[PDB]
Parts: sequence; structure tokens; C-alpha cells
Amino acid sequence: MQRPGPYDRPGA
Amino acid sequence: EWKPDEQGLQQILQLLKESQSPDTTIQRTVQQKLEQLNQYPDFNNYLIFVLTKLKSEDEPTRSLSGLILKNNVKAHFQNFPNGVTDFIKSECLNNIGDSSPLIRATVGILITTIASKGELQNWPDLLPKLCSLLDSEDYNTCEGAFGALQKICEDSAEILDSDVLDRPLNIMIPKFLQFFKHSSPKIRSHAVACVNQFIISRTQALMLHIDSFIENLFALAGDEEPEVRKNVCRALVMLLEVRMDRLLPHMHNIVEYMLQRTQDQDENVALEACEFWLTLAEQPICKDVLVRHLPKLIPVLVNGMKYSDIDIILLKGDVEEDEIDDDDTISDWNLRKCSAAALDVLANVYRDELLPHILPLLKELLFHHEWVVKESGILVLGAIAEGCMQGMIPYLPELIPHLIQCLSDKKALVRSITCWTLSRYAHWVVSQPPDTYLKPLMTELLKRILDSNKRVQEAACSAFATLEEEACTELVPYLAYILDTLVFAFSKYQHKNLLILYDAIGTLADSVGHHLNKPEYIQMLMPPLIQKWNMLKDEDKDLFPLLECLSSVATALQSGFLPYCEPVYQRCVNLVQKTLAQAMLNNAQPDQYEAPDKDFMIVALDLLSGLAEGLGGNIEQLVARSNILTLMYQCMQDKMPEVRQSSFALLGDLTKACFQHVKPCIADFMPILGTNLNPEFISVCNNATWAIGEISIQMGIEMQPYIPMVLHQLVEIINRPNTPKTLLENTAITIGRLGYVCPQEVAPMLQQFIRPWCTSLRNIRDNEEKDSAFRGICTMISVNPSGVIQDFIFFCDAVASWINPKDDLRDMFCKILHGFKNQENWRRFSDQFPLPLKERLAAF
Repeated sequence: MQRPGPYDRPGA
Repeated sequence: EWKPDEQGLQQILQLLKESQSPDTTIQRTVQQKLEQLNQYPDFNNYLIFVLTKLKSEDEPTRSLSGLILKNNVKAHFQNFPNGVTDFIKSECLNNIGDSSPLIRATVGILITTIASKGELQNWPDLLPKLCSLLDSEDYNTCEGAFGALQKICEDSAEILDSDVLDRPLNIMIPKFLQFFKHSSPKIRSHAVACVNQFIISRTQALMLHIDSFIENLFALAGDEEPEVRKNVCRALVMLLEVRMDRLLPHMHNIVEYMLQRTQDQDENVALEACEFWLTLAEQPICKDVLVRHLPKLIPVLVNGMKYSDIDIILLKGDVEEDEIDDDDTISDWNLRKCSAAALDVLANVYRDELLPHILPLLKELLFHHEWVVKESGILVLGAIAEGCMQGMIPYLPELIPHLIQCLSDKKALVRSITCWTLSRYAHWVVSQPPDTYLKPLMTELLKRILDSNKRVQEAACSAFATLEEEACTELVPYLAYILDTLVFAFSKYQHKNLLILYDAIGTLADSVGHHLNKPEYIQMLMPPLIQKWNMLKDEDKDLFPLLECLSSVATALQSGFLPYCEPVYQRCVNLVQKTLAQAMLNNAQPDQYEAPDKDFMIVALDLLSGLAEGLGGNIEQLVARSNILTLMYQCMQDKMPEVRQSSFALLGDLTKACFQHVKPCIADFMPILGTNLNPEFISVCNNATWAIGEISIQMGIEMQPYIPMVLHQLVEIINRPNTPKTLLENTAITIGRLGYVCPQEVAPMLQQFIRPWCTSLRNIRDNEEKDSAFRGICTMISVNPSGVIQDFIFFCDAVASWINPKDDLRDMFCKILHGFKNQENWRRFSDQFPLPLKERLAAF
């Protein structure tokens, strides 16, 4: 749902 | 005892030597020779022999022999004879302390994989052996024993926690703790690494000793060794999440030490430390324990949000401006990601209270001349946005223009992070007069959608999609430019960015709605979409987003989509059909046919339901000419919840229009629909209720038999307060619709559902669904007033939730209110509400 971000953890 | 024969041994050694050749053909051929010789019963035994007895052989050859023995174990251990298995076990335990660290590492993994492949009860003496061997006077045996022990604990924590081998941990945990004192740093690192595996499991052998554990852990805190500090930080993170009570008395000192570690010179130690801030911010006590440390913590976290030199080099940010492995490397978690996330959650918990600490830093970073510092400042301003918006607003009139300038900065990284930050402030931007901030923002964002740099393109598309979601109808005057640039993007983009471009276009359709239905927009947007649709084959996974995008377009365009409907529709059917066919084939013979990807039929049903929704009655002449009905029936017969959900959605849409062709299949649908309802697969149950509502309101009074079988299930659903609000609201809506079309079966049940029915439907905004549901409840009360005597307050609340309803609905409410005020009570009920609602009741 939520868009890519700069502090996204791999394996959202 | 066992012995090798000399020529066989020598041939095996020659193969191991040749395995080190750079020639891939030599590698392949000797791998083939080895795969053949694996047939020999004692081949693996010669292999361990080379690893262990031929100390004279060079260490690379020995190491590779061990590694390939490990592979043979993982593949074939279950068919090894007992003799060679015993030889392997005994011999590798005899050489666990060999001098070379490489040999000792290979033996460690060999022992670990032997123990993991078999059950520990297949090698019961292993743990006592390793425990007793830790007490070695020789260093190397001790070190190898502890290493293999660490690997075993990491791979096999649960089996060790089981009764398997009589609670071994009850002796091991005291042993490991005793070795926190050991002189060698490597041994201490192994000890903490082993103990850490049993914190999150809350293993009794450890939780019986947490006092000693934390005492020795603090005694160990001052270690020089980076590995020891890494593992100590990891242990404290886990203990915070689990046994927080014990850490709490020492929380001030732990916080100070962990901040010191957050500033550690080693990047791994720093990362482990940052995990502490993330996990602490999740504990309820954080907003009371950490406040005193904010002025020392925020500057650290902020300072950690700069790129490392390695990231700058990998990102090529150093280069002037006049791939997949790059992403692999960048994306991976690191100090920058973790610091930013920690600051984000700290913002969420402290809100305006955190602003006076960070803002003086931020107003220095934002206008710094070093581009790395400016970039970190942009990231800081974007991170705290979500939690700190209410206190940040006064500065947005000053910051947003400068961010809009930064969207034109020379460095690509600055541009991308600026896009993301402006996305974070999209809502406030939209709240302002459009010409002042929104129009400049979207102009610059669209100019960046066509940026030279691909990550800038991705950031721009994400930011613009979020901005569209905030803007909604505000976009419409600029829609020509939005469409022009996006359809141009199709002519430029590449597959990795094309899916986020689909996200942008689908969001545009969703947010703009029917305003998108103009001939110029249609003939501008559709040709490229159908070009991609013709390009993709049915098997292409890239087809999922496209259809997921196209559905939105199809609904937004409503009847304007009609010229492009038929070829889409047809294909959309075939897809699901295919997936059904293979699926049942796979069910008949799983070896002959693999299970097909359910996503194709799921997205096909979604697109087809949206297409029916958009086109209304115009889709009748297609569904009449299709097997579609049977197919979706099977989709709701399928056990998988997603396809059931999608098929019930399609049933509801084909019931909104073209019900006349669905009707003969109701006798087949209704039993399984009602049966599927109650088990409450949340989304599936929700769509099932909604479909029942549609089909009931379509059927009318003729629905006689299908009401008993669904009504009991529905009131059972209403009996469950654990139901999510959407599901319960739709349950109440459909209860009302059923009460409208077929009151006689619903007559007993008013007392059971009226209260939650009120409390749910009071928060839905007066649409036809609510209209028909209230019509139903009015019918029900007219049929049985006795069922609501003790609940008229809820009826009054529900009726008051309507804001200026239709005249006939208003009259129904009015007449029934003037009914049960006669049939004091009505005055007292109306007195329960504030002035607006009571006034509405009086006016009615």
C-alpha cells in the first residue's frame, strides 16, 4: 500500500 | 577404526586438487567425477579423512574437502551407513581444535550441519562433549568448541529448548555465563552470542538467571573488542523488549552507555545501538525515561543521518551532472536508515515537545553549503513531519518555497529526498490557496518525473502519487498538463520505474473520478495503456500492476471506457478461466501440473468487477454472451479467501446492474454464500454481507427462502464485537436491506441487532445503502414495535445521524416517531442528544 520511503526496512 | 586404501585416497586427493582449477570445464568434470564417486559407500569417509588426518595437505584443499562433505551431508546424510557416520562424528570432534582457523571453521560448520541435519537425539553426547571441551587448557579446542556451540544455538534454539536431551540448557546457560569472564575477547564474544539466542524465547534456563546475566553483562560493557560491544548492544535490545522490568532500574546508565555506543567508531556497533532507540520508543515508558537525554540524543541521531563515504561512492553522488546490485547495496539496512527511523518514531511519541530540540539543528542543516549536510537536513525535515506537523506548520510558509527550489538542485540525491519531503508535507500544501504552493509544487514535481536520474524519477512518481491522494478534486484544472507529462513518461520509462508510473496514473484516475471522462483525455491516455496491454503476454507478471491500474481508469472513465471494453473484458475472462483450469488440473495431479499463480485470477476478478461497476447496464450484452457466471461460481467455491472475496465483489457488481442474467443462478449461489459468510474471513465475510445486500435488494419480496439461512448467520456476526467496523457496518446495512425486502423472517431479531446497528450505521454518510437500511429498520419497527421498546434511544440516535435526508425518508422517520411517542418517552429520548440532534427530532 504505502509508497517507497528513504528509511524503509528490507522485508517491509 | 577405519583405514583408507592408498590409490583410492590419492585419486580423491587428485580430484580435490583439480577442483581448484580456474577452468570451468575442469571444475564441471571433476564435480561430475565426485558426484559419481558419491555412490561409493565410504567416499564421505575418505573425505573426512582428508579433512582431518592429512595435516600435510595444504589448507585450501582440506577446507574445500570439508565444505563439499558438508554439502554431501545436507543432501544425503539420511542414507549414510552407521559406520561412516560414527567415524565422521568422532573424528570431527577429535579435530575441532585444529590449529588453522580455516580448518577449524570448516569443522565447525560440518559439526553444525551434522547436528542440524540429524536430530540432536541422534547425537546425544554432542552437547556434553562440547560443554566439557570448553574447559580445555588448550586454547584452540576451547575456541572451536564455543564457535560450533554458537552455530548450534543459532540453528537449533527451539530443539535445545525442548525436552529433547533432558533440558540441556539448564547446564549450558550457567556455563556460558561463567565464560563471560574469560580472558580472550573472541571467547567472550562467542559466549554473549550464544546466550543471546535464548532471550526472545524467554527460555527458563536463562530467565531463572537474568540477574546474574545482566550483572555479568554490565561487567562486560566496557570491553574494547568491537564484536563484544556489538553482542552486548544486541543483548540489551532483546532484554528491553522482553525482560524490561530488570533493565528499568538501570535504564539511565543503560541509556547513557547505549548512546555512547550509538556514537561508536565501528558502524556495526552503531547500528546495533540504533536498534535500541527504535525498540525503546515502542515501550510505553519511553516518554518518561528518555526525556532528560533528548538534548544529547537528537544531535547524535541527526548526525547519524548523513551518508557514509561508501554510500556516496556507491550512489555516485560525487559525480557532476552538468544498477540492480547498486540498489541491493544501498537498500540494505544501515546506520542512516536506522537513525532516520528512530528520529521518526521519537517524533511520533514526543510531537511538539521534540521540536525545540531539533529545530535549531534543522535550521542550520537546511542552509548549510555542504550538499551532504543539506541532504541530511532535508531528510530530517521529512522524517519528523508525520509526528510534528502541528508544531511545524508555522515554518512551512518559509520552508516549502526553499524545498521547491531544492527540487532544482544540481545533485540528484538532494532532488530525490526533496521530492520525498515535499510528499510528506503534501497535505498542508493542499490546504493552502492552490496558486500559492500547490501549482508550483506540482509543476516542479512533474518536471522531475522526467528527470535524467532514475531514482529521482522514482521519488518524483511516489511524491506525485501521494500529492494526488491529498489533492483529489484540486487537480482537475491542471489535468491536461498532468496527463501530458505522464503519457510522455510512458515513452521514456523502463520496467523498474514503469510500475510506480502505473501507481501514479491509477492514483490519478482514482482521485479525479469522472472528470477524467473527456474525449481528449481518453484518446491521449488509452492508446499507450492498450499498447502495453497488447505488448504483455498472459504469462507476464508485469501484467498485474497494469490491470490493477487499468481497473481504476476503467471505473473513473465510466461509460467513456466503452469503446475499449470488449477486448479487455474477453481477455480478463480467459485469464481467470485458465487459472481455474490449471488449478483443478493441479488438484487432480499435482505432479503433472504445478499450482497456477492465483494473482492472475484475483486481479482479473478485480478488474472485471470494476469494469462492471463503471459500465453499468452496458456490460449486460457481454455477460449474456459469456460463461463468466459459472467461472465466478467456482471462484467462490474455491477455498482460497482472496478469490472468494473477489468473486463476491464481482457478484455484487453484476447485481448492481445486469441482475436479470444473474437471477437464475441464485439458488446455486445463496447456500454457499451464506455458508461462506459466518466463518468470517474478514474481507471475504465483508464482501459476502455486501453481496447479500445487493442481491436481496434486487430480489424484493420474492426472496423468501434465502432469508432464514442468512439472517441467523448475520445476527451471529453482529453478536461478535470483535468484528472490524467496516464488516459490522456492512452486516448492519444488509440486515436493514433484508428487513426491507422480507420483514417476516427478521421480525424476531430487532432487539438483538438494533443497538450495534445504530452505533455502526451512525457513522456512514447517508448514501443509498444507508437509505435502504434505514428504510428496512423503519419497516421492521412498523412490523414489531415491541422489539425496540427498550432501545428507542438507539433508534433516535441513528435517525439523528442523518443530515437533511430525503423527504420520503424524513416522512418515514417523522411518522414512526410520532407513532411510538403515542403507541414522555419521546421527549426523554430526544433530551439525550445535543441541541442539533434534538432540534432535528423536533422538526421531524
